[PDB]
Amino acid sequence: AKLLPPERMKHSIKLVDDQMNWCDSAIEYLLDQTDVLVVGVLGLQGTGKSMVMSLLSANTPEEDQRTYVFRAQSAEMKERGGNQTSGIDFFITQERIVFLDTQPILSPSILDHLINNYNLPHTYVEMQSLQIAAFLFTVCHVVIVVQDWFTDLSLYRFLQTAEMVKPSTEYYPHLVFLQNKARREDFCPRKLRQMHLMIDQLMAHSHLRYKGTLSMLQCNVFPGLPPDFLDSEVNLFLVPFMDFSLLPGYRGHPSFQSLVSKLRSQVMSMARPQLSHTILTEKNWFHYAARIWDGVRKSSALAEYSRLL
Amino acid sequence: FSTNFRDTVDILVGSLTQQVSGWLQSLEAFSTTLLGQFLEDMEAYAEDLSSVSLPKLAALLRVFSTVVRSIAYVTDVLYRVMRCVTAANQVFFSEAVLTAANECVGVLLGSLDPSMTIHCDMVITYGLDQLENCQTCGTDYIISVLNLLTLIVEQINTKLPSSFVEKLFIPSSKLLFLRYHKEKEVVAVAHAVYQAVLSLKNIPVLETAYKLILGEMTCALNNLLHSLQLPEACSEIKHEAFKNHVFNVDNAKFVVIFD
Ligand SMILES: Nc1ncnc2c1ncn2[C@@H]1O[C@H](COP(=O)(O)OP(=O)(O)OP(=O)(O)O)[C@@H](O)[C@H]1O
Ligand SMILES: [Mg+2]
Repeated sequence: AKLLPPERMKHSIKLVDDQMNWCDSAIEYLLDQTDVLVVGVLGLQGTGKSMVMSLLSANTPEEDQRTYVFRAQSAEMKERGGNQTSGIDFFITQERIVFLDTQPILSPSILDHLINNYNLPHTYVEMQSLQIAAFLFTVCHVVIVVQDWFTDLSLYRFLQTAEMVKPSTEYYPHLVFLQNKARREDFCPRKLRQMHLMIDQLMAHSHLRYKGTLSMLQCNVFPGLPPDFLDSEVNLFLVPFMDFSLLPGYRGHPSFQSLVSKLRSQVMSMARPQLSHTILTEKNWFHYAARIWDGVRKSSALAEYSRLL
Repeated sequence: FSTNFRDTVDILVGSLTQQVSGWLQSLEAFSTTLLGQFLEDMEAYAEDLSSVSLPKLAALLRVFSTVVRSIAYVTDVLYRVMRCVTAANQVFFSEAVLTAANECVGVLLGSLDPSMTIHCDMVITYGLDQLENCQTCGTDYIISVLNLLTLIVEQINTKLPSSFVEKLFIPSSKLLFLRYHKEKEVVAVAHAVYQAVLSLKNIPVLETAYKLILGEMTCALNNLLHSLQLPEACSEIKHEAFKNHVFNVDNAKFVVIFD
Protein backbone atom coordinates (compact mmCIF):
# COMPACT_ATOMS: atom_id res chain seq x y z
CA ALA A 1 0.00 0.00 0.00
CA LYS A 2 2.76 2.43 -1.03
CA LEU A 3 0.65 4.13 -3.73
CA LEU A 4 -0.59 6.97 -1.51
CA PRO A 5 -1.27 10.35 -3.16
CA PRO A 6 1.37 13.10 -2.80
CA GLU A 7 -0.67 15.69 -0.87
CA ARG A 8 -3.97 17.59 -0.88
CA MET A 9 -3.37 21.34 -1.10
CA LYS A 10 -5.78 22.98 1.35
CA HIS A 11 -4.98 26.44 -0.05
CA SER A 12 -3.34 28.00 -3.09
CA ILE A 13 0.23 29.32 -3.24
CA LYS A 14 1.50 32.51 -4.87
CA LEU A 15 3.52 31.59 -7.96
CA VAL A 16 4.59 35.16 -8.83
CA ASP A 17 5.10 37.78 -6.13
CA ASP A 18 3.96 41.39 -6.43
CA GLN A 19 7.52 42.38 -7.44
CA MET A 20 7.10 40.12 -10.51
CA ASN A 21 9.56 37.46 -9.37
CA TRP A 22 9.43 33.71 -10.00
CA CYS A 23 8.70 31.65 -6.88
CA ASP A 24 10.15 28.12 -6.80
CA SER A 25 7.83 26.57 -4.22
CA ALA A 26 5.21 24.63 -6.24
CA ILE A 27 7.59 21.90 -7.45
CA GLU A 28 7.07 19.87 -4.26
CA TYR A 29 3.39 19.47 -5.22
CA LEU A 30 4.16 18.20 -8.75
CA LEU A 31 5.01 14.70 -9.95
CA ASP A 32 6.69 13.12 -12.99
CA GLN A 33 3.41 12.44 -14.82
CA THR A 34 2.49 13.60 -18.32
CA ASP A 35 -0.75 14.82 -19.95
CA VAL A 36 -1.39 17.78 -17.64
CA LEU A 37 -3.91 20.59 -18.12
CA VAL A 38 -3.38 24.27 -17.27
CA VAL A 39 -5.99 27.05 -17.10
CA GLY A 40 -5.66 30.84 -17.05
CA VAL A 41 -8.00 33.83 -16.90
CA LEU A 42 -7.76 37.51 -17.87
CA GLY A 43 -10.26 39.95 -16.42
CA LEU A 44 -11.07 43.39 -15.06
CA GLN A 45 -11.17 44.69 -11.48
CA GLY A 46 -14.49 43.22 -10.35
CA THR A 47 -15.30 40.46 -12.83
CA GLY A 48 -14.91 37.60 -10.35
CA LYS A 49 -11.95 35.57 -11.61
CA SER A 50 -11.04 34.31 -8.13
CA MET A 51 -14.62 33.22 -7.46
CA VAL A 52 -14.78 31.37 -10.79
CA MET A 53 -11.50 29.55 -10.14
CA SER A 54 -12.59 28.62 -6.63
CA LEU A 55 -15.96 27.29 -7.78
CA LEU A 56 -14.33 25.36 -10.64
CA SER A 57 -11.27 23.89 -8.88
CA ALA A 58 -12.08 22.81 -5.31
CA ASN A 59 -15.14 24.71 -4.11
CA THR A 60 -18.93 24.60 -4.25
CA PRO A 61 -21.51 27.41 -4.10
CA GLU A 62 -22.69 26.15 -0.70
CA GLU A 63 -19.27 26.74 0.87
CA ASP A 64 -18.58 30.10 2.49
CA GLN A 65 -16.54 32.68 0.60
CA ARG A 66 -14.04 32.79 3.48
CA THR A 67 -12.85 29.22 2.76
CA TYR A 68 -12.28 29.71 -0.98
CA VAL A 69 -8.94 28.38 -2.22
CA PHE A 70 -8.54 31.71 -4.08
CA ARG A 71 -8.78 34.88 -1.99
CA ALA A 72 -11.91 36.69 -3.19
CA GLN A 73 -12.90 40.31 -2.72
CA SER A 74 -14.62 41.44 0.48
CA ALA A 75 -17.49 43.88 0.97
CA GLU A 76 -15.39 46.02 3.32
CA MET A 77 -12.73 46.33 0.59
CA LYS A 78 -15.01 47.26 -2.33
CA GLU A 79 -15.47 50.75 -0.85
CA ARG A 80 -11.89 51.79 -1.63
CA GLY A 81 -12.01 50.14 -5.07
CA GLY A 82 -8.76 48.23 -4.65
CA ASN A 83 -7.49 44.98 -6.14
CA GLN A 84 -7.52 41.72 -4.17
CA THR A 85 -5.26 39.37 -6.15
CA SER A 86 -1.68 40.38 -6.96
CA GLY A 87 0.70 38.57 -9.28
CA ILE A 88 -0.15 35.01 -10.31
CA ASP A 89 -1.51 32.20 -8.14
CA PHE A 90 -0.98 28.44 -8.39
CA PHE A 91 -3.06 25.47 -7.22
CA ILE A 92 -3.42 21.88 -8.43
CA THR A 93 -6.60 19.89 -7.84
CA GLN A 94 -6.79 16.20 -6.94
CA GLU A 95 -7.37 15.36 -10.63
CA ARG A 96 -3.87 16.55 -11.65
CA ILE A 97 -5.28 19.77 -13.13
CA VAL A 98 -3.28 22.99 -12.74
CA PHE A 99 -5.11 26.29 -12.22
CA LEU A 100 -3.71 29.82 -12.51
CA ASP A 101 -5.31 33.02 -11.19
CA THR A 102 -3.93 36.40 -12.25
CA GLN A 103 -4.35 40.04 -11.23
CA PRO A 104 -6.70 42.46 -13.02
CA ILE A 105 -5.49 44.17 -16.19
CA LEU A 106 -5.44 47.98 -16.49
CA SER A 107 -6.58 48.21 -12.88
CA PRO A 108 -6.68 51.85 -11.69
CA SER A 109 -6.01 50.69 -8.12
CA ILE A 110 -2.59 49.32 -9.09
CA LEU A 111 -1.69 52.62 -10.75
CA ASP A 112 -2.87 54.64 -7.74
CA HIS A 113 -0.85 52.46 -5.37
CA LEU A 114 2.19 52.75 -7.64
CA ILE A 115 1.99 56.56 -7.69
CA ASN A 116 2.85 56.73 -3.97
CA ASN A 117 6.01 54.65 -4.24
CA TYR A 118 10.59 54.36 -16.47
CA ASN A 119 8.90 57.38 -18.04
CA LEU A 120 5.36 57.06 -16.65
CA PRO A 121 3.69 54.36 -14.54
CA HIS A 122 0.99 53.94 -17.20
CA THR A 123 3.45 52.32 -19.61
CA TYR A 124 4.77 50.19 -16.74
CA VAL A 125 1.30 48.82 -15.97
CA GLU A 126 0.63 48.31 -19.68
CA MET A 127 3.79 46.27 -20.20
CA GLN A 128 3.03 44.27 -17.05
CA SER A 129 -0.38 43.34 -18.43
CA LEU A 130 1.14 42.47 -21.81
CA GLN A 131 3.77 40.26 -20.14
CA ILE A 132 1.21 38.37 -18.07
CA ALA A 133 -1.05 37.90 -21.10
CA ALA A 134 1.84 36.64 -23.24
CA PHE A 135 3.01 34.21 -20.56
CA LEU A 136 -0.52 32.84 -20.16
CA PHE A 137 -1.02 32.54 -23.92
CA THR A 138 2.33 30.73 -24.14
CA VAL A 139 2.06 28.12 -21.36
CA CYS A 140 -1.70 27.51 -21.15
CA HIS A 141 -4.15 25.13 -22.82
CA VAL A 142 -7.42 27.07 -22.37
CA VAL A 143 -7.89 30.69 -21.29
CA ILE A 144 -11.26 31.81 -19.92
CA VAL A 145 -12.25 35.47 -20.35
CA VAL A 146 -14.55 36.81 -17.62
CA GLN A 147 -16.66 39.93 -18.12
CA ASP A 148 -19.28 41.97 -16.26
CA TRP A 149 -21.09 43.87 -19.02
CA PHE A 150 -21.12 42.91 -22.68
CA THR A 151 -19.91 45.15 -25.54
CA ASP A 152 -16.69 46.26 -23.85
CA LEU A 153 -14.90 46.89 -27.19
CA SER A 154 -11.55 46.98 -25.33
CA LEU A 155 -10.81 43.41 -24.20
CA TYR A 156 -10.78 42.09 -27.77
CA ARG A 157 -8.21 44.67 -28.85
CA PHE A 158 -5.97 43.75 -25.91
CA LEU A 159 -6.25 40.03 -26.68
CA GLN A 160 -5.48 40.61 -30.37
CA THR A 161 -2.42 42.74 -29.61
CA ALA A 162 -1.22 40.31 -26.92
CA GLU A 163 -0.74 37.50 -29.46
CA MET A 164 1.91 39.51 -31.34
CA VAL A 165 4.18 39.99 -28.30
CA LYS A 166 4.63 36.36 -27.26
CA PRO A 167 8.21 35.02 -27.05
CA SER A 168 7.72 32.01 -29.33
CA THR A 169 3.10 25.60 -36.95
CA GLU A 170 2.51 27.65 -33.80
CA TYR A 171 0.62 26.95 -30.58
CA TYR A 172 -2.60 28.89 -29.95
CA PRO A 173 -4.45 28.20 -26.68
CA HIS A 174 -8.22 28.03 -26.67
CA LEU A 175 -10.12 31.15 -25.60
CA VAL A 176 -13.35 30.70 -23.64
CA PHE A 177 -15.73 33.65 -23.23
CA LEU A 178 -17.67 33.91 -19.97
CA GLN A 179 -20.28 36.51 -19.01
CA ASN A 180 -20.48 36.89 -15.24
CA LYS A 181 -23.38 38.59 -13.43
CA ALA A 182 -25.63 38.08 -16.45
CA ARG A 183 -29.17 39.47 -16.24
CA ARG A 184 -32.47 37.96 -17.35
CA GLU A 185 -32.44 39.83 -20.68
CA ASP A 186 -29.18 38.11 -21.65
CA PHE A 187 -30.99 34.74 -21.60
CA CYS A 188 -33.02 35.46 -24.74
CA PRO A 189 -32.66 34.01 -28.25
CA ARG A 190 -32.45 37.45 -29.88
CA LYS A 191 -29.84 38.69 -27.41
CA LEU A 192 -27.88 35.45 -27.78
CA ARG A 193 -27.83 35.73 -31.57
CA GLN A 194 -26.79 39.38 -31.38
CA MET A 195 -23.95 38.55 -28.98
CA HIS A 196 -22.73 35.71 -31.21
CA LEU A 197 -22.78 37.91 -34.32
CA MET A 198 -21.00 40.77 -32.53
CA ILE A 199 -18.27 38.45 -31.25
CA ASP A 200 -17.84 36.94 -34.71
CA GLN A 201 -17.48 40.36 -36.35
CA LEU A 202 -15.12 41.59 -33.62
CA MET A 203 -12.83 38.53 -33.77
CA ALA A 204 -12.63 38.01 -37.54
CA HIS A 205 -8.82 37.79 -37.52
CA SER A 206 -8.27 36.56 -33.96
CA HIS A 207 -6.15 33.69 -35.37
CA LEU A 208 -7.03 31.76 -32.19
CA ARG A 209 -9.33 28.81 -31.52
CA TYR A 210 -12.66 30.24 -30.37
CA LYS A 211 -15.27 28.15 -32.25
CA GLY A 212 -16.49 24.57 -32.23
CA THR A 213 -15.77 24.11 -28.52
CA LEU A 214 -17.83 24.54 -25.35
CA SER A 215 -21.19 24.81 -27.07
CA MET A 216 -23.80 26.22 -24.70
CA LEU A 217 -26.62 24.82 -26.85
CA GLN A 218 -25.31 21.26 -26.49
CA CYS A 219 -25.51 21.64 -22.68
CA ASN A 220 -29.35 21.74 -22.81
CA VAL A 221 -29.30 25.35 -21.61
CA PHE A 222 -31.91 26.29 -24.25
CA PRO A 223 -34.13 23.22 -24.75
CA GLY A 224 -36.22 24.80 -27.51
CA LEU A 225 -33.56 26.71 -29.45
CA PRO A 226 -32.61 24.75 -32.60
CA PRO A 227 -28.92 24.37 -33.52
CA ASP A 228 -29.55 26.05 -36.89
CA PHE A 229 -30.71 29.31 -35.28
CA LEU A 230 -27.12 30.44 -34.65
CA ASP A 231 -24.85 30.93 -37.66
CA SER A 232 -21.76 29.94 -35.65
CA GLU A 233 -22.12 29.04 -31.96
CA VAL A 234 -18.89 30.35 -30.42
CA ASN A 235 -17.55 29.32 -27.01
CA LEU A 236 -19.68 31.63 -24.85
CA PHE A 237 -21.11 30.85 -21.42
CA LEU A 238 -23.29 32.81 -18.99
CA VAL A 239 -23.27 32.90 -15.18
CA PRO A 240 -26.04 34.77 -13.30
CA PHE A 241 -26.18 36.19 -9.78
CA MET A 242 -25.96 33.96 -6.73
CA ASP A 243 -29.10 32.23 -5.47
CA PHE A 244 -43.17 41.94 -10.35
CA SER A 245 -46.96 41.84 -10.62
CA LEU A 246 -46.72 41.27 -14.38
CA LEU A 247 -44.55 38.13 -14.11
CA PRO A 248 -44.61 36.83 -10.52
CA GLY A 249 -42.34 33.87 -9.80
CA TYR A 250 -40.56 34.02 -13.18
CA ARG A 251 -36.76 33.92 -12.95
CA GLY A 252 -35.93 33.90 -16.67
CA HIS A 253 -32.73 31.84 -16.35
CA PRO A 254 -31.58 28.53 -14.85
CA SER A 255 -30.12 28.16 -11.38
CA PHE A 256 -26.64 29.53 -10.70
CA GLN A 257 -25.44 26.18 -9.33
CA SER A 258 -26.56 24.29 -12.44
CA LEU A 259 -24.71 26.63 -14.80
CA VAL A 260 -21.60 26.59 -12.59
CA SER A 261 -21.56 22.79 -12.57
CA LYS A 262 -22.07 22.65 -16.34
CA LEU A 263 -19.19 25.05 -16.93
CA ARG A 264 -16.96 23.03 -14.60
CA SER A 265 -17.77 19.79 -16.43
CA GLN A 266 -17.13 21.35 -19.84
CA VAL A 267 -13.81 22.90 -18.76
CA MET A 268 -12.59 19.72 -17.04
CA SER A 269 -12.90 17.82 -20.34
CA MET A 270 -11.02 20.35 -22.49
CA ALA A 271 -8.49 19.10 -25.03
CA ARG A 272 -4.82 18.90 -24.01
CA PRO A 273 -2.67 19.28 -27.14
CA GLN A 274 1.10 19.16 -27.00
CA LEU A 275 2.51 22.58 -26.14
CA SER A 276 5.83 21.83 -27.89
CA HIS A 277 7.30 19.07 -30.06
CA THR A 278 8.20 17.02 -26.96
CA ILE A 279 6.28 15.31 -24.16
CA LEU A 280 6.29 17.47 -21.02
CA THR A 281 5.74 16.36 -17.42
CA GLU A 282 4.61 18.40 -14.42
CA LYS A 283 8.18 19.27 -13.42
CA ASN A 284 9.17 19.72 -17.07
CA TRP A 285 6.22 22.05 -17.60
CA PHE A 286 7.21 24.07 -14.54
CA HIS A 287 10.78 24.42 -15.81
CA TYR A 288 9.55 25.39 -19.28
CA ALA A 289 7.23 28.01 -17.80
CA ALA A 290 10.04 29.44 -15.68
CA ARG A 291 12.35 29.68 -18.70
CA ILE A 292 9.60 31.29 -20.80
CA TRP A 293 8.94 33.83 -18.04
CA ASP A 294 12.63 34.68 -17.74
CA GLY A 295 12.88 35.11 -21.50
CA VAL A 296 9.77 37.28 -21.81
CA ARG A 297 10.94 39.47 -18.92
CA LYS A 298 14.13 40.56 -20.71
CA SER A 299 12.59 40.62 -24.18
CA SER A 300 12.86 43.18 -27.00
CA ALA A 301 9.39 43.54 -28.55
CA LEU A 302 7.85 44.55 -25.22
CA ALA A 303 10.53 47.20 -24.65
CA GLU A 304 9.98 48.61 -28.15
CA TYR A 305 6.21 48.74 -27.63
CA SER A 306 6.63 50.48 -24.28
CA ARG A 307 9.06 53.01 -25.77
CA LEU A 308 6.72 53.76 -28.69
CA LEU A 309 4.07 54.98 -26.22
CA PHE B 1 -61.92 79.67 16.21
CA SER B 2 -64.31 81.12 13.63
CA THR B 3 -62.03 84.11 12.96
CA ASN B 4 -58.81 82.09 13.35
CA PHE B 5 -59.44 80.12 10.15
CA ARG B 6 -58.75 83.25 8.08
CA ASP B 7 -55.11 83.33 9.18
CA THR B 8 -54.62 79.65 8.33
CA VAL B 9 -56.28 80.08 4.93
CA ASP B 10 -54.13 83.12 4.13
CA ILE B 11 -50.94 81.34 5.22
CA LEU B 12 -51.78 78.24 3.17
CA VAL B 13 -52.47 80.46 0.13
CA GLY B 14 -48.99 82.02 0.17
CA SER B 15 -42.74 73.13 1.38
CA LEU B 16 -44.42 73.70 4.75
CA THR B 17 -47.99 73.55 3.39
CA GLN B 18 -48.28 69.94 4.59
CA GLN B 19 -47.99 70.96 8.25
CA VAL B 20 -50.66 73.67 8.06
CA SER B 21 -52.91 71.42 5.96
CA GLY B 22 -52.67 68.59 8.48
CA TRP B 23 -53.22 70.92 11.43
CA LEU B 24 -56.31 72.44 9.81
CA GLN B 25 -57.71 69.02 8.89
CA SER B 26 -57.12 67.67 12.42
CA LEU B 27 -58.38 70.83 14.17
CA GLU B 28 -61.98 69.60 14.11
CA ALA B 29 -72.66 76.56 8.47
CA PHE B 30 -69.87 79.09 7.95
CA SER B 31 -68.27 76.72 5.42
CA THR B 32 -70.79 77.64 2.71
CA THR B 33 -70.30 81.36 3.33
CA LEU B 34 -66.51 81.00 3.23
CA LEU B 35 -66.67 79.00 -0.01
CA GLY B 36 -69.03 81.49 -1.68
CA GLN B 37 -66.46 84.27 -1.59
CA PHE B 38 -63.77 81.93 -2.90
CA LEU B 39 -66.02 80.83 -5.77
CA GLU B 40 -66.80 84.44 -6.66
CA ASP B 41 -63.10 85.31 -6.58
CA MET B 42 -62.04 82.45 -8.87
CA GLU B 43 -64.90 83.22 -11.27
CA ALA B 44 -63.93 86.89 -11.41
CA TYR B 45 -60.28 85.96 -11.96
CA ALA B 46 -61.09 84.04 -15.14
CA GLU B 47 -63.70 86.60 -16.22
CA ASP B 48 -61.09 89.38 -16.09
CA LEU B 49 -58.27 87.16 -17.38
CA SER B 50 -59.35 87.66 -21.00
CA SER B 51 -51.10 87.24 -16.76
CA VAL B 52 -49.89 87.11 -13.15
CA SER B 53 -53.12 85.75 -11.66
CA LEU B 54 -51.99 82.12 -12.01
CA PRO B 55 -50.36 81.85 -8.53
CA LYS B 56 -53.48 83.29 -6.90
CA LEU B 57 -55.74 80.82 -8.71
CA ALA B 58 -53.49 77.89 -7.81
CA ALA B 59 -53.39 78.94 -4.15
CA LEU B 60 -57.16 79.39 -4.07
CA LEU B 61 -57.76 75.93 -5.53
CA ARG B 62 -55.25 74.36 -3.13
CA VAL B 63 -56.83 75.96 -0.06
CA PHE B 64 -60.29 75.02 -1.35
CA SER B 65 -59.30 71.37 -1.71
CA THR B 66 -57.60 71.42 1.70
CA VAL B 67 -60.66 72.83 3.46
CA VAL B 68 -62.95 70.42 1.58
CA ARG B 69 -60.89 67.37 2.56
CA SER B 70 -60.78 68.61 6.17
CA ILE B 71 -64.37 67.38 6.64
CA ALA B 72 -75.95 67.35 -1.06
CA TYR B 73 -77.38 69.61 -3.76
CA VAL B 74 -74.71 72.22 -4.63
CA THR B 75 -71.94 69.69 -5.31
CA ASP B 76 -73.01 69.22 -8.93
CA VAL B 77 -73.30 72.97 -9.54
CA LEU B 78 -69.90 73.63 -7.97
CA TYR B 79 -68.26 70.83 -9.97
CA ARG B 80 -69.79 72.05 -13.23
CA VAL B 81 -68.74 75.64 -12.54
CA MET B 82 -65.19 74.56 -11.69
CA ARG B 83 -64.93 72.43 -14.83
CA CYS B 84 -66.26 75.23 -17.04
CA VAL B 85 -63.95 77.86 -15.53
CA THR B 86 -60.95 75.51 -15.84
CA ALA B 87 -61.70 74.60 -19.46
CA ALA B 88 -62.34 78.24 -20.43
CA ASN B 89 -58.85 79.28 -19.26
CA GLN B 90 -57.11 77.33 -22.01
CA VAL B 91 -54.58 80.09 -22.82
CA PHE B 92 -52.52 79.99 -19.62
CA PHE B 93 -52.06 76.19 -19.83
CA SER B 94 -50.84 75.70 -16.26
CA GLU B 95 -50.32 72.27 -14.72
CA ALA B 96 -50.60 73.31 -11.05
CA VAL B 97 -54.14 74.64 -11.49
CA LEU B 98 -55.10 71.51 -13.44
CA THR B 99 -53.71 69.23 -10.73
CA ALA B 100 -55.51 71.12 -7.97
CA ALA B 101 -58.79 71.11 -9.90
CA ASN B 102 -58.47 67.39 -10.62
CA GLU B 103 -57.83 66.59 -6.96
CA CYS B 104 -60.77 68.73 -5.83
CA VAL B 105 -63.11 67.18 -8.39
CA GLY B 106 -62.00 63.68 -7.42
CA VAL B 107 -62.55 64.19 -3.70
CA LEU B 108 -65.89 65.93 -4.31
CA LEU B 109 -67.11 63.10 -6.54
CA GLY B 110 -65.91 60.42 -4.12
CA SER B 111 -67.59 62.12 -1.16
CA LEU B 112 -71.07 61.24 -2.46
CA ASP B 113 -72.47 57.79 -3.35
CA PRO B 114 -73.67 56.31 -6.67
CA SER B 115 -77.35 57.02 -5.98
CA MET B 116 -78.07 60.16 -8.04
CA THR B 117 -78.20 61.40 -11.64
CA ILE B 118 -75.42 64.00 -11.61
CA HIS B 119 -74.36 65.46 -14.96
CA CYS B 120 -71.78 63.06 -16.38
CA ASP B 121 -71.44 64.59 -19.86
CA MET B 122 -69.48 67.58 -18.55
CA VAL B 123 -67.17 65.38 -16.45
CA ILE B 124 -66.53 63.01 -19.37
CA THR B 125 -65.87 65.91 -21.75
CA TYR B 126 -63.45 67.55 -19.30
CA GLY B 127 -61.61 64.28 -18.72
CA LEU B 128 -61.27 63.57 -22.43
CA ASP B 129 -60.11 67.13 -23.14
CA GLN B 130 -57.43 67.01 -20.44
CA LEU B 131 -56.32 63.50 -21.42
CA GLU B 132 -55.94 64.42 -25.10
CA ASN B 133 -53.32 67.02 -24.05
CA CYS B 134 -51.54 65.08 -21.29
CA GLN B 135 -48.72 63.44 -23.27
CA THR B 136 -45.90 65.93 -22.63
CA CYS B 137 -46.69 66.76 -19.01
CA GLY B 138 -45.03 66.39 -15.64
CA THR B 139 -45.12 63.23 -13.57
CA ASP B 140 -47.28 64.89 -10.90
CA TYR B 141 -50.02 65.75 -13.40
CA ILE B 142 -50.08 62.20 -14.81
CA ILE B 143 -50.61 60.65 -11.37
CA SER B 144 -53.41 63.10 -10.56
CA VAL B 145 -55.10 62.48 -13.91
CA LEU B 146 -54.98 58.70 -13.47
CA ASN B 147 -56.33 58.86 -9.92
CA LEU B 148 -59.10 61.20 -11.06
CA LEU B 149 -60.04 58.81 -13.87
CA THR B 150 -60.17 56.01 -11.30
CA LEU B 151 -62.53 58.08 -9.13
CA ILE B 152 -64.95 58.71 -12.01
CA VAL B 153 -64.80 55.04 -13.05
CA GLU B 154 -65.61 53.83 -9.53
CA GLN B 155 -68.18 56.54 -8.73
CA ILE B 156 -70.03 56.42 -12.06
CA ASN B 157 -71.36 52.86 -12.05
CA THR B 158 -74.04 51.50 -14.42
CA LYS B 159 -74.02 54.89 -16.18
CA LEU B 160 -70.84 54.90 -18.29
CA PRO B 161 -71.82 54.71 -21.98
CA SER B 162 -70.17 52.23 -24.32
CA SER B 163 -68.69 55.12 -26.32
CA PHE B 164 -66.46 56.25 -23.44
CA VAL B 165 -64.97 52.81 -22.78
CA GLU B 166 -64.73 52.17 -26.53
CA LYS B 167 -62.73 55.35 -27.12
CA LEU B 168 -60.61 54.72 -24.01
CA PHE B 169 -59.16 51.46 -25.40
CA ILE B 170 -58.03 52.43 -28.91
CA PRO B 171 -54.62 53.45 -30.32
CA SER B 172 -55.62 57.13 -30.32
CA SER B 173 -56.15 56.97 -26.54
CA LYS B 174 -53.33 58.65 -24.63
CA LEU B 175 -53.43 55.89 -21.99
CA LEU B 176 -52.07 53.28 -24.42
CA PHE B 177 -48.97 55.38 -25.14
CA LEU B 178 -48.77 56.56 -21.52
CA ARG B 179 -48.36 52.98 -20.30
CA TYR B 180 -44.82 52.99 -21.79
CA HIS B 181 -43.50 55.42 -19.16
CA LYS B 182 -40.29 54.34 -17.43
CA GLU B 183 -41.64 55.23 -13.97
CA LYS B 184 -43.17 52.50 -11.82
CA GLU B 185 -45.86 54.53 -10.05
CA VAL B 186 -47.45 55.48 -13.38
CA VAL B 187 -47.56 51.83 -14.44
CA ALA B 188 -49.08 50.83 -11.10
CA VAL B 189 -51.85 53.42 -11.32
CA ALA B 190 -52.46 52.47 -14.96
CA HIS B 191 -52.92 48.84 -13.94
CA ALA B 192 -55.27 50.00 -11.19
CA VAL B 193 -57.32 51.90 -13.77
CA TYR B 194 -57.50 48.80 -15.96
CA GLN B 195 -58.69 46.61 -13.08
CA ALA B 196 -61.25 49.23 -12.05
CA VAL B 197 -62.64 49.54 -15.58
CA LEU B 198 -62.68 45.73 -15.77
CA SER B 199 -64.47 45.26 -12.41
CA LEU B 200 -67.97 46.47 -13.40
CA LYS B 201 -71.19 44.43 -13.32
CA ASN B 202 -73.08 45.39 -16.49
CA ILE B 203 -72.24 42.95 -19.30
CA PRO B 204 -73.31 45.17 -22.27
CA VAL B 205 -70.78 47.85 -21.28
CA LEU B 206 -68.05 45.39 -20.23
CA GLU B 207 -68.26 43.20 -23.35
CA THR B 208 -66.97 46.00 -25.57
CA ALA B 209 -63.97 46.61 -23.30
CA TYR B 210 -63.24 42.89 -23.11
CA LYS B 211 -63.42 42.61 -26.90
CA LEU B 212 -61.11 45.61 -27.34
CA ILE B 213 -58.53 44.11 -24.98
CA LEU B 214 -58.74 40.74 -26.73
CA GLY B 215 -58.37 42.42 -30.12
CA GLU B 216 -55.27 44.31 -29.01
CA MET B 217 -53.82 41.07 -27.65
CA THR B 218 -54.56 39.27 -30.92
CA CYS B 219 -52.89 42.06 -32.89
CA ALA B 220 -49.78 41.76 -30.72
CA LEU B 221 -49.59 37.98 -31.15
CA ASN B 222 -50.14 38.33 -34.91
CA ASN B 223 -47.28 40.82 -35.16
CA LEU B 224 -45.01 38.55 -33.13
CA LEU B 225 -45.91 35.56 -35.32
CA HIS B 226 -45.27 37.49 -38.53
CA SER B 227 -41.93 38.67 -37.13
CA LEU B 228 -40.61 35.10 -37.52
CA GLN B 229 -42.19 34.24 -40.92
CA LEU B 230 -45.18 32.24 -39.69
CA PRO B 231 -48.86 32.74 -40.57
CA GLU B 232 -51.06 34.39 -37.96
CA ALA B 233 -53.90 32.70 -36.09
CA CYS B 234 -56.64 33.52 -33.55
CA SER B 235 -59.18 34.90 -36.02
CA GLU B 236 -62.18 34.39 -33.71
CA ILE B 237 -61.31 37.28 -31.36
CA LYS B 238 -60.03 39.84 -33.86
CA HIS B 239 -61.19 43.46 -33.79
CA GLU B 240 -61.78 46.00 -36.54
CA ALA B 241 -59.98 48.80 -34.66
CA PHE B 242 -56.68 46.92 -35.08
CA LYS B 243 -56.86 45.99 -38.76
CA ASN B 244 -53.26 47.08 -39.40
CA HIS B 245 -50.60 48.30 -36.97
CA VAL B 246 -46.82 48.21 -36.56
CA PHE B 247 -45.63 47.05 -33.12
CA ASN B 248 -42.07 46.16 -32.17
CA VAL B 249 -41.22 42.72 -30.81
CA ASP B 250 -40.37 44.09 -27.36
CA ASN B 251 -43.43 46.34 -27.35
CA ALA B 252 -45.69 43.49 -28.47
CA LYS B 253 -44.38 41.17 -25.75
CA PHE B 254 -44.78 43.85 -23.08
CA VAL B 255 -48.33 44.60 -24.23
CA VAL B 256 -49.28 40.90 -24.22
CA ILE B 257 -47.97 40.50 -20.67
CA PHE B 258 -49.75 43.68 -19.54
CA ASP B 259 -53.11 42.59 -20.95
N1 LIG C 1 -21.83 35.67 -9.90
C1 LIG C 1 -21.64 36.50 -8.87
N2 LIG C 1 -22.70 36.85 -8.11
C2 LIG C 1 -22.52 37.68 -7.08
N3 LIG C 1 -21.39 38.26 -6.67
C3 LIG C 1 -20.35 37.91 -7.44
C4 LIG C 1 -20.39 37.06 -8.54
N4 LIG C 1 -19.13 36.92 -9.09
C5 LIG C 1 -18.37 37.68 -8.34
N5 LIG C 1 -19.04 38.31 -7.32
C6 LIG C 1 -18.48 39.21 -6.32
O1 LIG C 1 -17.75 40.22 -7.00
C7 LIG C 1 -16.42 40.31 -6.44
C8 LIG C 1 -15.43 39.71 -7.41
O2 LIG C 1 -14.12 39.73 -6.80
P1 LIG C 1 -13.20 38.44 -6.80
O3 LIG C 1 -12.16 38.54 -5.75
O4 LIG C 1 -14.09 37.20 -6.72
O5 LIG C 1 -12.55 38.46 -8.24
P2 LIG C 1 -12.10 39.57 -9.30
O6 LIG C 1 -13.23 40.44 -9.68
O7 LIG C 1 -11.42 38.84 -10.45
O8 LIG C 1 -10.98 40.34 -8.50
P3 LIG C 1 -9.39 40.41 -8.39
O9 LIG C 1 -8.91 40.45 -9.85
O10 LIG C 1 -9.11 41.76 -7.73
O11 LIG C 1 -8.87 39.25 -7.63
C9 LIG C 1 -16.50 39.63 -5.09
O12 LIG C 1 -16.94 40.54 -4.08
C10 LIG C 1 -17.53 38.52 -5.34
O13 LIG C 1 -18.21 38.15 -4.15
MG1 LIG D 1 -10.79 38.78 -7.22
